[PDB]
Amino acid sequence: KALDELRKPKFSSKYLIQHVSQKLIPAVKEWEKSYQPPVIHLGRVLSVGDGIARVYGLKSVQAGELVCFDSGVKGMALNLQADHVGVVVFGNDSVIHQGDLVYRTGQIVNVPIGPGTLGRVTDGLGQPIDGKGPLTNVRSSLVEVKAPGIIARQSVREPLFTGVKAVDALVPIGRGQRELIIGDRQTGKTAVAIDAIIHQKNCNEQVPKAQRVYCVYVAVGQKRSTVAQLVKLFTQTGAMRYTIMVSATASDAAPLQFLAPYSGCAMAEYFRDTGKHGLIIYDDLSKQSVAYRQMSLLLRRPPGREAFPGDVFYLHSRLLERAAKLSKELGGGSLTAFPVIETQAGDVSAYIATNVISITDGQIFLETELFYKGIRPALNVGLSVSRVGSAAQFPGMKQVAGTLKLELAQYREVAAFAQFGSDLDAATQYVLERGARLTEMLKQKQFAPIPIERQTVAVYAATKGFLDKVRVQDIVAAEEAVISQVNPAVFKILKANGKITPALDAHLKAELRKVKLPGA
Amino acid sequence: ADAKALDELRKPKFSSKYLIQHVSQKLIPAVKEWEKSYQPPVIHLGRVLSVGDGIARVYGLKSVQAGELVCFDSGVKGMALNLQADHVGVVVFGNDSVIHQGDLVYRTGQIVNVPIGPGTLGRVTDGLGQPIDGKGPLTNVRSSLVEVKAPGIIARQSVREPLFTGVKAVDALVPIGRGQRELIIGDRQTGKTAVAIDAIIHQKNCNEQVPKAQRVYCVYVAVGQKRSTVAQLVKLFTQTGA
Amino acid sequence: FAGVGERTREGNDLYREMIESGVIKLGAERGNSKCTLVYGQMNEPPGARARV
Amino acid sequence: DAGYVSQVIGPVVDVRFDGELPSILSSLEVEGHSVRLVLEVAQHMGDNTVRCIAMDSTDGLVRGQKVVDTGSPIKVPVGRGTLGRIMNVIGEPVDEQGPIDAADIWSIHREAPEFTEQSTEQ
Amino acid sequence: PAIDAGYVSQVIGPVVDVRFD
Amino acid sequence: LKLPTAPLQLSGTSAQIATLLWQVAAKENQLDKVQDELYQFIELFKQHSELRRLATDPFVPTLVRTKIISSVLKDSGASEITKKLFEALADEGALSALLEVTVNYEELMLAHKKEVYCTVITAEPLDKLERVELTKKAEKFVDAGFKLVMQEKIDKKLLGGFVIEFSDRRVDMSTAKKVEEFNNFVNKLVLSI
Ligand SMILES: Nc1ncnc2c1ncn2[C@@H]1O[C@H](COP(=O)(O)OP(=O)(O)OP(=O)(O)O)[C@@H](O)[C@H]1O
Ligand SMILES: Nc1ncnc2c1ncn2[C@@H]1O[C@H](COP(=O)(O)OP(=O)(O)OP(=O)(O)O)[C@@H](O)[C@H]1O
Ligand SMILES: [Mg+2]
Ligand SMILES: [Mg+2]
Repeated sequence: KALDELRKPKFSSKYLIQHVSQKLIPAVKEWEKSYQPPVIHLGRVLSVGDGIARVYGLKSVQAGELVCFDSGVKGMALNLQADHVGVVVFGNDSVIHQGDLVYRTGQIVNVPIGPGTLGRVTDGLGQPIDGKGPLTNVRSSLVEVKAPGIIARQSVREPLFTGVKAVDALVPIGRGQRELIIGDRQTGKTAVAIDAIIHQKNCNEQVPKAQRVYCVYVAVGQKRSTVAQLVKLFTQTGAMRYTIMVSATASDAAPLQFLAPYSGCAMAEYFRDTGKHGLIIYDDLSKQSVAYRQMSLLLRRPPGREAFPGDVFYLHSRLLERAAKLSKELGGGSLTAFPVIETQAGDVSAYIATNVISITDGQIFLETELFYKGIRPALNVGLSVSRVGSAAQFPGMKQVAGTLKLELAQYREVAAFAQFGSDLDAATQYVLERGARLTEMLKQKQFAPIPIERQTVAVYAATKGFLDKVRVQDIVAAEEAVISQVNPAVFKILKANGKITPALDAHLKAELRKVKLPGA
Repeated sequence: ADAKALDELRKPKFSSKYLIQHVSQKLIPAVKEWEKSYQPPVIHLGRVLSVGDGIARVYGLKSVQAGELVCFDSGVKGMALNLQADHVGVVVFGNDSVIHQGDLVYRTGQIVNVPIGPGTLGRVTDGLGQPIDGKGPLTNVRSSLVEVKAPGIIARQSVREPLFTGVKAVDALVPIGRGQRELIIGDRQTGKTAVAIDAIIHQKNCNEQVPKAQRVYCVYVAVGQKRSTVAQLVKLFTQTGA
Repeated sequence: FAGVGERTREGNDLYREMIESGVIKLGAERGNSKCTLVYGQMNEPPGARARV
Repeated sequence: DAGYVSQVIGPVVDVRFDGELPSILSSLEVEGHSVRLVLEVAQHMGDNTVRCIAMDSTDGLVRGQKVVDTGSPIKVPVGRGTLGRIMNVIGEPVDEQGPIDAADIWSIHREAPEFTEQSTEQ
Repeated sequence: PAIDAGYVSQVIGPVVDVRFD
Repeated sequence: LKLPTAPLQLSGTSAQIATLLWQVAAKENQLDKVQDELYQFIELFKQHSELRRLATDPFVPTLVRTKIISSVLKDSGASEITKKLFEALADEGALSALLEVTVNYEELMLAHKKEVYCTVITAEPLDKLERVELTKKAEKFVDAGFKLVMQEKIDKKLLGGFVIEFSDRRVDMSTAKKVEEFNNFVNKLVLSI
């Protein structure tokens, strides 16, 4: 039969009725007098749902262009399909109906950056939520920017002092690298980042204006009460004048959580482009990858491993590559990134964890087994790498850091032999007790950053045996006794001269002999 | 809609003729004036509807056999694997970049043939049978199917006669018969090709001592290796005499 | 050197190290250079990283 | 002659040509973009539309932006003029030392050589 | 009550579709 | 802006075009003109091959298809509704959806023309007192004030009686099923009693 070829329809489109109704409703003779909705610069919402709106129209919209619904909520045009535009929603999608108008704004996504952003608890879109008014001394730059090239960078030289003894000796961090703090839940990651912020408050009042570090903390997917406690803490220490709090919490919409580290990186790149130094902590980057996974899976993109999209490596790559040490022709600024990736029961062979480990230079693996051994911070010293190495390590700390690494390397292999109490060797016992001295030396209470000169003196006093006479159980207070009972001149000249000179290593060699240790 | 309300349009039901009478004289010059922007319609031929990643979906081809060597107008051959309701999904033997949306596909009437026989003994062919050693085309050879049926239960006898491999562990522990499917499994860089090439060289050595019926002629199938590894194996077999 | 998809920082380190060791020569002695760097580092979208 | 963008999804751009499609692996230049964007045709979609992969970011692409075919794969400046320079993926100087001298301009997509033209010399 | 009285279009388990005029 | 409501709701993406077509042609009160025009286009697709080549071939460009459907439908007194419909359906290659947009339009118009069909299938040709007594018993199955038509078919398998085919419900008042339900009712008691 000749009718069978036209039996079943072969559609090249889905919203065919939406194209037919733009040509049949003018065929009514009474509806030719401007009875047509324009779709050149406007757009009608076809289907809302789950924080995803699909908009018919928007012919002149750009990919990644921030559009605005007529309800007031904004949105980012992400999928530019052949017959509609898949628009994510930056807020609650309860305010959107089918048939609402979408007014595009012509702007790729913008956040207020500048010197007036300091101390402002803002979202991943730019609105402050701390209740201190709008942003005043700011300017509106792009969210997604191109990373600096190969000309625009120089070598990572100057160190970024953390204040934590387990990381400033073993895993040193220079001003301009990307150092990952990877661990499990409740292992000390956010606390290490907060100590890295509070040490900048302790440091910035001793250095000039060109050497100050302005922190930016990006809380993605956390609670609102956690960011409230952190704002209370940074105000109680007074470090809010150096800190920007970008906060897209768990109540906030999924594209806000997706764009929070990008917004924070744009707010922290202002100090990098103006010769200052910046420090950004993309806290809970795995929750940002989860928010991007949800935003893509509702946008009908084909999923891959662990139902993530393909370009989720690119998602963290183009975010982390904006952290660099610029050359002197471009201002000499720096941005030191600190991603935080949570693993689940130690599976480091996951997808997002391997991607962020493959991107970043260093890694700080905090383990939940050594957290409950009393070793706080729970730094696994074997797996932690720092690929600047001794190029940006503090001099003086470099004189003892090789000894610390080698002695802890022997103490890591002396294990599985200490469970036989009569099996004395008198040489593996010496390194076995020396490793306990060095391990319990590197403990710190939280929210207590130690300056780098006192760290160098305190680890010098332990790698040279000046706390070797005490027991293994009293080194947490003998450390404080060694810090207090020495002359204040030793730290005062060690911070200034830059290294342990031969004109100092005979002074504090004897100043450790006039100390009182609580054990003999 | 259903089929019951769709079959009943096969009978004429207009009860007026003010459209089908006039435009039936207008339609033929209307399709004459756009004769240039057409393509000649394919019924028993094949037109490429789309192409991607080495897979071309060919509209048309009303009489291909499932598995027939189709040949594009670019000179590259194909193989009609899946036959859909409206189009043919063929594969592309080689460069897919020389196939655009709109090419012509001619079927050859050949389930995929390879040149077999005595003349291909000593030749390096590709996966379609065409020689790549480059000493002329194949002589004293004939085409046969690549997907012949395996012989049945009556057509086999018991594996008795032994295939000496020349390897001591193979001939001492895991002895190979002369009709035996035997897997050489392992990890990467463990010597699986080593046992393979040792077996081939030993069948060369034994073929010059057995009288003319126990002569076993090896065949090597290199899938997915380097061109330099196959060239190294060719130089090795030629310097041995295999 | 076709640096495919690594960090930009090590690419800049390689460029400075070959500036100072005498492999890449800038200025008018550029003809004596014996290395062409090709960089497709992590910043670029995956078409560039797939074709560098 | 020139086609327009039909669909932008991620780094993948579907370009719709009306008549005489470019080949697969062909290089397409988007005209009107801020940064010089280059598309490479990955496959033909099937309704006079190719599906390209973008060399630069697709942030700022409009549906209907005119895309012109170059009739060839990604052509790079090659030769003695590239020594000491840092080339891009599309062959652009990123070492900020000016334009590249051109011995020859070669397309980056080509064949494996042959089986015959090999060296078994270890 | 023609407007603001929709009818059930389709039902897939605990998921009900209502179509409105 | 103000479209008259369709009498019965329907499915998606091919019935929606028929819903919009009935709404627009009911705003213009050409509801039986465009049904005749769609019937004419169904038979016009049946007649020639150069028109069904505009709906089954995937290598026709959309420019020549749009210009052919405009330059053909320029004349012959065609409605504005059917002209703009075929322009919009030829611009997107949806000419093959004509055969199942017109069926949903016929269902819509049959809902409006307030006329429901039926089919009575019988064994003998019906006489005029059989027919006027059939209409009173078959009208009790419709549910409002309608115009239920009565079609006639003859099939020898029934041993008298009638079976009503409403295309959605079936009333088997035949004797061949009466004796078929009779012989089933006896054998459920002989096995028991
Ligand atoms: N130096 C330290 N000394 C003693 N306790 C510490 C130290 N550092 C961290 N802690 C304790 O370890 C816990 C670390 O929690 P943290 O802020 O790391 O949460 P998280 O692991 O980042 O995220 P989540 O809450 O999802 O697990 C804190 O409750 C803190 O009390
Ligand atoms: N019996 C042997 N005695 C000494 N060397 C051997 C022996 N067998 C293999 N080798 C050596 O081991 C190396 C690897 O052998 P071979 O290439 O067969 O491994 P393979 O499994 O083929 O690896 P791949 O599959 O990755 O090519 C060769 O260089 C070969 O010289
Ligand atoms: Mg935390
Ligand atoms: Mg091998």
